[PDB]
Amino acid sequence: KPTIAAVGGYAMNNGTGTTLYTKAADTRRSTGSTTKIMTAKVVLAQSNLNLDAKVTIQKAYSDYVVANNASQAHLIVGDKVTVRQLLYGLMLPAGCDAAYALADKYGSGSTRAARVKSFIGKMNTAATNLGLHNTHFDSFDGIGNGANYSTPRDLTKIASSAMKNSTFRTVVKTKAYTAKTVTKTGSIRTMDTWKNTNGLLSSYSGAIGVKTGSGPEAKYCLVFAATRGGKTVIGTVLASTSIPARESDATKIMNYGFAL
Repeated sequence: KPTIAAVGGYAMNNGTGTTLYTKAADTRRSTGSTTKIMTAKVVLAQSNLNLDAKVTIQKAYSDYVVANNASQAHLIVGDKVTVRQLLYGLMLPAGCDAAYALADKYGSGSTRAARVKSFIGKMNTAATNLGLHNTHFDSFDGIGNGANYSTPRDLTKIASSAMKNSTFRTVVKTKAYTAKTVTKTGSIRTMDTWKNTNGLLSSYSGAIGVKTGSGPEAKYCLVFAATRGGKTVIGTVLASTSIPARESDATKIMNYGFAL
């Protein structure tokens, strides 16, 4: 068994559900941005899901990332961005503005505030449907909250569930994506290229997911997945000490998991 800096860790064979590694796997901790995995999952499971549907970037999304010093996809106010593009903006450059956009889009309600509340409700309903007992969401992006938490095991189960969707799989294994959006005047804008924050995609052979996360309370987190020898290991590390540390943690856990 490898030693990891993360205070929370879990990994399983995604195909069989068999546990490969544990470290306070059922201890509740802050998720940081890894909560976005649930946002993606809820969006992709919407009955009225239309990946080509366009969303107008609201001033609110921009003001939000600023007010919360949140990571962003740099979506431009006024631009018309598709749900697909938003999913890439959400999962690759850790776009909290993209997360807000998706929550506003798929939440039910007559105001942004109402739809955001509704969307977070759908996230919690999703957790409940998965049979989770140690996860609660109070945000669509993991932005600060004692009421926003999960566990290495719960997050891994959420990720596994999300990975059942081919679109989610395609998005999370994408290293780079350049969104061509539609401006206020109708022209096509080539946004600056988005790079997946998940360094494993290039450093770990066979890596296929899933999503990074960070926060003042959550520290450095990472939900990871990889396939080697026809075996897929999926797991989560919570509260590692740094970005390099969380990547080594994940690399060690997967290596261990494939050697078991």
